[PDB]
Amino acid sequence: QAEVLHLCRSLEVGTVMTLFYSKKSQRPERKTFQVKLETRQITWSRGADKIEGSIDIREIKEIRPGKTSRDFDRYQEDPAFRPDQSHCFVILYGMEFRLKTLSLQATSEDEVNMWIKGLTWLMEDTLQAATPLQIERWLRKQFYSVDRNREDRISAKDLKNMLSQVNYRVPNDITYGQFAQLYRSLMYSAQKTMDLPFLELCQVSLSEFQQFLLEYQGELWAVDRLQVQEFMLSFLRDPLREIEEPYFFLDELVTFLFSKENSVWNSQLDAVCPETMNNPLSHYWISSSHNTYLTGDQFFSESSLEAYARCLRMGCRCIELDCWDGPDGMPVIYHGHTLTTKIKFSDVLHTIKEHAFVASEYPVILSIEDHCSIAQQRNMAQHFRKVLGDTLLTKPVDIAADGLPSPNQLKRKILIKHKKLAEGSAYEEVPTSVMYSENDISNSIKNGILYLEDPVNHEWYPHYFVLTSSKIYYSEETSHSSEKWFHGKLGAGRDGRHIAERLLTEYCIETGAPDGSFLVRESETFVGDYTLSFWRNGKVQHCRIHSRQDAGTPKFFLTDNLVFDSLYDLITHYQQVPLRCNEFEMRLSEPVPQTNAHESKEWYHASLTRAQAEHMLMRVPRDGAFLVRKRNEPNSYAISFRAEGKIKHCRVQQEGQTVMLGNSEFDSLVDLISYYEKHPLYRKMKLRYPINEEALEKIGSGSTFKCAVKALFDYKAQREDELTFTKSAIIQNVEKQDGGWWRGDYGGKKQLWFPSNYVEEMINPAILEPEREHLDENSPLGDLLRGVLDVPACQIAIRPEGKNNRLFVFSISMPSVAQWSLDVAADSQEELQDWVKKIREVAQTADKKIALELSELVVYCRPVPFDEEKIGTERACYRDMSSFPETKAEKYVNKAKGKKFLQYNRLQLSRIYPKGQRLDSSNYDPLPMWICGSQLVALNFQTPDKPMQMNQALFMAGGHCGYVLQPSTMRDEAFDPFDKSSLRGLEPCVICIEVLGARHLPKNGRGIVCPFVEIEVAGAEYDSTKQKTEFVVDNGLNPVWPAKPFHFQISNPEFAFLRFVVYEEDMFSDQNFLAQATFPVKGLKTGYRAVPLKNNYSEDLELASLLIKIDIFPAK
Repeated sequence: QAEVLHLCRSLEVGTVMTLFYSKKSQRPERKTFQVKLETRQITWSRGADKIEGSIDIREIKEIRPGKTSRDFDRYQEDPAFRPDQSHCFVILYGMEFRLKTLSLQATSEDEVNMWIKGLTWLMEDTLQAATPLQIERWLRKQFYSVDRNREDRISAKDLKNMLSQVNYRVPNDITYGQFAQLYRSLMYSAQKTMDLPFLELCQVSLSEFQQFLLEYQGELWAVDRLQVQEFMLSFLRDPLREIEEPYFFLDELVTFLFSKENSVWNSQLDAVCPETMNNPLSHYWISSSHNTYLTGDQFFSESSLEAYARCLRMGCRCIELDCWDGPDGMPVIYHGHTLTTKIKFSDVLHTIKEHAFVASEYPVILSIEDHCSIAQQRNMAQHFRKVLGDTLLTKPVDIAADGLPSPNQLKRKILIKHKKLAEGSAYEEVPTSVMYSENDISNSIKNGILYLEDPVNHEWYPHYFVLTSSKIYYSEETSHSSEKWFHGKLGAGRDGRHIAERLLTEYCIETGAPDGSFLVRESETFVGDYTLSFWRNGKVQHCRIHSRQDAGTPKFFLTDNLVFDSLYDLITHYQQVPLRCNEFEMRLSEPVPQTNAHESKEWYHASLTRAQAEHMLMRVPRDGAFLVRKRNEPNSYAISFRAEGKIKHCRVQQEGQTVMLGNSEFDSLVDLISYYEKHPLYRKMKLRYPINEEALEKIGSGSTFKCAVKALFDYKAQREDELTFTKSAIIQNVEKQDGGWWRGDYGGKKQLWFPSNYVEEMINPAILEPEREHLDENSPLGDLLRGVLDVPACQIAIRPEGKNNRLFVFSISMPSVAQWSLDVAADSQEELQDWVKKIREVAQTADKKIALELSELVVYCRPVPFDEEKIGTERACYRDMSSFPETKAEKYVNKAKGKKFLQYNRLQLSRIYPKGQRLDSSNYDPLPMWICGSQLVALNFQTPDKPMQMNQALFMAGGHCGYVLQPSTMRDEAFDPFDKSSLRGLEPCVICIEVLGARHLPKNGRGIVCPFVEIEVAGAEYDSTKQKTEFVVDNGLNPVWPAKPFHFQISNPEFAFLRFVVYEEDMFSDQNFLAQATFPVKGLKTGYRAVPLKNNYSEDLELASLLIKIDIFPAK
């Protein structure tokens, strides 16, 4: 303790260290770093006084000594930026799979050691701070993000804009102390509705609270008043009011109801139970990762050492290595036949050794998919033995055993899963006869990234292409005049003067602007000069700013006043010292902002009906085409856009200085549209193509290969190199150039020139969207599939001169569809020749040695071909294992075969992994595999979908040690996941839940969420069901919900999960994930329980929680 109070102050003051930037463009610079300790943040900026970056300490995952980060590795050949590893350390922090990294370099060794021990103590202390102190640091954090820290107070409009940033909409000056009391009074006021039968500020005593924990919460220990007293003081952590008998204010009780100290999840179950770790390994569910090296999708994402660290530190116990021959005798790890980056086998092994047992004592299994040559396999084996040492399992635990060893017997051991040689042989036995080629990226002629021209904006975008022996699958696309005070020309006469006075008047009255607030415009009367307007005593004042180009140098001046070299210098001067105009003395104060910059934008039409907008946008064959139209009522607009081949509209309202869309508020139409070019507005669609007349006239015209054009007029050749033709003639093989002249073939003459405005280009059908209602759902691209080409019906030609700034282009055409063609670009000449050659070959078709040194390391986890007939017999070997891609496993976890699979899994390991078509790294449902006793159910840990949320829920029992004992009831001969009658007299469970409110729900975009909660039980099919509440309007900070009691009945509570998902109902009646919590049903507490909420990666959201009334029968 005393050491910690001395250590915090040290880092409070801070240090200077150079910072290696994750962005590729940026190069290392120095800043200065400190810990606020009242917000528990790390801050840094330029010099000793500013703020330029921040890190929440509650988000820190790992503080890592050394220079091991990709930020450091970017400059590791640059002699200027090759530091010494002792001088460095890395903070890995965040709430997604890919952590953020602060990669810092301090000179002394002991600055690093102090920071590591400092941040480490704070890291733990912040994570376990009791809820009032966490709420305290949150309020501090919101306050220090506005005009506070300078005048110590904040505006009532700066307070409005802050509450909307934390999901609260006020229907219509203060310091931090009044700010906190405001928040406290607001949360209690908003949710005083809740049924809460056990219930201004009133006081509840030590007696009252103890009575609560016993009659309503089932906390039997609370018959001891002293424990209840130590509980309340453990909540408040107020040193004051501790000598006196503890109490809760009435709003303090409601905050306790929402807090993690009141979680429905019994934290006693976060501990490992060693008593349950004595069955054979086959009896356990084992946390398992698929292609662990990958950070994103299966085709182009980066392989990272950090993913092994992250997965291991999430409690995963089975990880995967795809090993290929590497450049220097040492294997690289990457996903074969794809563009995922390569990492080295030695760096992977040191990462595994480093992090294997940080999160758990229990054994790690390395599943190795091996394509290496024998020699490099041999270096693998030598490296395993040398680096892992006695960590490596290298001989059986028990040579007389008839079952796998227990997790306890394998603690701190790492096991190797690899093909094992037949004893005395040099090939592995391969009794696997599946020439059903899977049709994935593993079994294809060529895979790669190629570029397709957008027909609306004519940019090139990347797409995943896969050529099989019959088809090509291509995917969806992958991965002074600027001055606020210068309003330019507002009109030609009195209208311009009236426009300035309206802008200035409205801005001043609406915002309570100060005197001196001003704008500048081009003079309506004195050509070349400007007029200045500023507010003084509720009246507008106008002043001429003269402009003279005598002596060839710009001279600007107000009448009878000083001379300046630019408009900007004049305005900047008079913002500091007063001007004298209309005989007043005034200083120039606030620039009035322009509210009408949308008027000159491509996407804006002052006069457009809804039908006209639909007609324009239906001509754009891509989603995300859009415009804004003014409407017939004042202060009213609409956005019109294309999504899924349909047209949508939504109203935009101007209210003074802001604009409103749904409940999302913006400064202006321009800032609105600018926001939805960067963030999605409908589903995943951003606004991409602004439609006006010019954009419509330019759609599709990228055609280059045997293009026909229709003659609009008769043309008689005025020269010998010129084409003669009649109106409506079809001119073929047209070479298109700018300058108004094209080349083409007509009436016997070849490649003769004609005026390009005398013809229209024939539509290229390839520019239209492919009909996706009958696309193969299981092509090698999975759900990323956009279009299929039937290769023998195509032909391909290189265009040597390239196209449109792409140098390497070929053209896919179909002889039997005139005018159809795709220009397809590659990144290199070699990549171009390889595609053309392999595609043409496909068109003209109408039709494993293993190194002993490595085989020796496979003790258990020995892959064999799956032998269904060996199950239940003396032939079955507990050391052998088999593997099932998702679709094969689906054939053994159904009503017919599931019991057989359960019998296999009691003795032997089975591994499940996703189907290769899931190129998007999505995940299959793990529960059907688990409920038949499969142990190694490999999911993509990088993907934040429901299967990974179930995985982390399941392994939450045991604190993510990664091994959960399967319940004995389902290692019974009788158990049948598709027949609840085999459960015999296993007692069921009835859960009744009322969702009372929520606090601190996260935002999804700029608006205010309208949240509902879906409550789900997941388990056997006979137990799985969903229910949901209504949604409430415009409140994510403290909503409450109508009375709507839910009932669930669970015949098998030993395999059942309770799941809460908070969704928003958005402005389009779409449902969007906001937060979730999933729990095994066995560890549920009853009464009025908080549901602490997590994000889609299962990482704890700050303060976000539900309050529920949950009652479970039969009573404990």
